[PDB]
Amino acid sequence: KIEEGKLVIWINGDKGYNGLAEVGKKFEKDTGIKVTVEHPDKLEEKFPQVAATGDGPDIIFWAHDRFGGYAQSGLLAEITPDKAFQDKLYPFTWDAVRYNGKLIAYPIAVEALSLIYNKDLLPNPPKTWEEIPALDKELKAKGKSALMFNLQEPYFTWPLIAADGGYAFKYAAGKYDIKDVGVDNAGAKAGLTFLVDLIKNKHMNADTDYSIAEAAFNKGETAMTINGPWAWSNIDTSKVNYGVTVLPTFKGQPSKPFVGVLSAGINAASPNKELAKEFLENYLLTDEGLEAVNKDKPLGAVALKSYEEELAKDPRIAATMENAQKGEIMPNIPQMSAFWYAVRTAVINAASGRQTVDAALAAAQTNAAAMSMLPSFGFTQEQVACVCEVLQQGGNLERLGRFLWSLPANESVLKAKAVVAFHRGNFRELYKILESHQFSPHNHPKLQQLWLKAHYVEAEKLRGRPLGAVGKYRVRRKFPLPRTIWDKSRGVLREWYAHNPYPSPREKRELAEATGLTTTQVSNWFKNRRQRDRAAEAK
Amino acid sequence: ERVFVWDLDETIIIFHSLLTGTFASRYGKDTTTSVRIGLMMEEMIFNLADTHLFFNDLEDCDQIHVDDVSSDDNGQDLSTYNFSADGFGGVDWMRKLAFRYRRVKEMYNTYKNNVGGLIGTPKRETWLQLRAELEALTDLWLTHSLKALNLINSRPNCVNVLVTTTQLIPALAKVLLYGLGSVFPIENIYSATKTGKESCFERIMQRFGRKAVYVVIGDGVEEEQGAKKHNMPFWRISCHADLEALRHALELEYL
Ligand SMILES: OC[C@H]1O[C@H](O[C@H]2[C@H](O)[C@@H](O)[C@@H](O)O[C@@H]2CO)[C@H](O)[C@@H](O)[C@@H]1O
Ligand SMILES: [Mg+2]
Repeated sequence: KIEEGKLVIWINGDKGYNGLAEVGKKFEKDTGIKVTVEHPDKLEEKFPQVAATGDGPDIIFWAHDRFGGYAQSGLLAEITPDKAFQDKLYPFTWDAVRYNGKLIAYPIAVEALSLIYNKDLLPNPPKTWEEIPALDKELKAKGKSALMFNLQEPYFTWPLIAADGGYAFKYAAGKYDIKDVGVDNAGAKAGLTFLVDLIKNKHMNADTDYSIAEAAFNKGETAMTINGPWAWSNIDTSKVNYGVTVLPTFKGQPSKPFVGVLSAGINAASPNKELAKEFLENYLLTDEGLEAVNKDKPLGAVALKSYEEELAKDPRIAATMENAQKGEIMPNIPQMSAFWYAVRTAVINAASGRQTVDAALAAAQTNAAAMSMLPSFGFTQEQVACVCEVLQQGGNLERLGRFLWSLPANESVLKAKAVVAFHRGNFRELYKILESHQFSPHNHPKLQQLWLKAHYVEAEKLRGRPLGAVGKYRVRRKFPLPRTIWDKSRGVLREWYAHNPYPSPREKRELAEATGLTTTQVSNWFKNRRQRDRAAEAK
Repeated sequence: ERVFVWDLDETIIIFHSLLTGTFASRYGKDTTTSVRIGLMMEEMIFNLADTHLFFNDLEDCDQIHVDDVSSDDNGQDLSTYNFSADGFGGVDWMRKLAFRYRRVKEMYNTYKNNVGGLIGTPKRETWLQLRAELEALTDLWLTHSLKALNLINSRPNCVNVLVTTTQLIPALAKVLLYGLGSVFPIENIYSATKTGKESCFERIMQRFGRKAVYVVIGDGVEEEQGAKKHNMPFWRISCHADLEALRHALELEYL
């Protein structure tokens, strides 16, 4: 349960959580209410999982697009700002957090991706995507590359996919039509094809993620990157002579980033709803509150009019709003989760060469539409377990992933999540799953293989060359099977141990006789077996 | 690829629980109406079995599966064979046993979609009326199980098999009278009466191979233990709601 008389706040790890904790300290001094800020992984998915049980943070921060889903799940308290307070934030930011006429969160700041460029390498940045292959050639001559940006999160690739006509859900008659998905049209294909060709023609690598892109730009290895305002303070530290500017056009049309409004919701299960309101309205959403967070990691174009008047003078903020204006404010509807799931899969598959652009996007269209239309019918745990086992045995791992996604608010599920994580190459999440729960002996062999295969994949990539027998031997030694998935004479011993885990000296002699072992061996086996059973209880 | 291993009574059909009173109590229905429907269906089952499926002959020598009888059966046409006059473990005896099961197979195939034709008028009319009262009493149980079976039937790499504790011959009569003849080929029906379900599950796995996925569906502990033993996923039908949930999973292709 959430502790009454305290505030727990969750915000993403790329945001200014240290600055937010500073606002918390001032709040605590005034009120006696300690504030704790956390930035857990996969926050957007963890919140509904833990808030559901009445647990989790008092206050949740994410872009507004996740919030309709949260509200529909009954996870959010309605927020009650008065006219005076509402007047202090821009109307379009309130719009982003309005859901069926109700305000379901406080808007904090407008986030839009921009082109970030090295002015030393590139005083005149490219106006078009089309001119980027040629520019990369020119820079490769000098030991540099033209562009690196996160290719793992579809947030970063969507501006290009949307440029020539891709869209999530069609807006018509005052609402988003969840039956009209636009991920499969000519425009979307053209955009993703251009991206994939960049990769085919060696201008980008399909494995580039956030960290790799950030490191390269901040070290002056690449002339350009694509990122949001939160990224700017690390670039400041790097002393790179950077500019922030309009995204390149594609086929003569602007890149269209999906624009986020960082928002703060109150957990409906929180016993501290009035303290949360006081924190958000009277400490955070003030010139001094936002400045403290902004100084840590820039927020973007803040919702608070008084402070935005000052930030808007910054060319980096000017460029942010220009990109935002050419892009589109994300919908906040519950179906946005299905959209992002489907598109994430497609970009990864197309970029890696696993599927053609056409096939990847065709499947994304079908999946997004189908997932957005799923009935709310709930299955029992036993039924969920049965489905999980059937889909695994059938090798239907894509279906299994979508089924797991559908689960609302057991061992079979955890095993399924591990298999899917492995399937996706999410090895960190896989290891977390394998290590965090005790599994049944009959599930050990399969789970052991996942642990081993993943570690081999990771090792072989670090090696740049095929892992041979000795290499695999070394990996095994360096990363032993965790005890969560790893332990004829044994037969006699196990049956006996179930009756009595503490044999007497005479009973040990009888057992040594029956198993062909020595009493010393019998003793050791029993001690070990008791230690292991104990380790397994602790889980 | 996907083999669905069904139980019959209180899974696909409501029958035995009409006779015992447990359906009426568990579903809040009139006990009198319930037992009357059950008794009438029981009579139709035995009547069909005796009149058309040689049940008087076969009662104490029934089989696990229609193709089980080893004999010198030459495949001769039996359309003019006089079963009443043939004097039915020797060679002759086994051949006459085999003849009956081959004939039972022919009848099943001929009448699976024409049960009304098999039993004739006026039994047909009584049967249809009884089937309508059954649906009303059971809130469309059979209607729902048929939907699940037909959904599975319509899918490329899926198969329905039936494992029942009812003896083969009366099980065939039940299957016919409950409209299940077109969903289940007679070769997909196994009677566990003498042998237990475990043994039947093993025949099924031997038949469809070690690559198939076997999904076991039933209300009973026997099929559940059989499933566990062979690592076959199990979907319990403990009540009507579990059947509706099964239908939802099938529709979404979770199964
Ligand atoms: O990649 C899909 C992802 O995009 C957005 O997430 C952004 C987030 O809004 C930004 O604040 C920043 O932290 O980067 C994230 C991408 O890594 C959507 O908000 C999110 O729901 C969606 O899954
Ligand atoms: Mg049963």
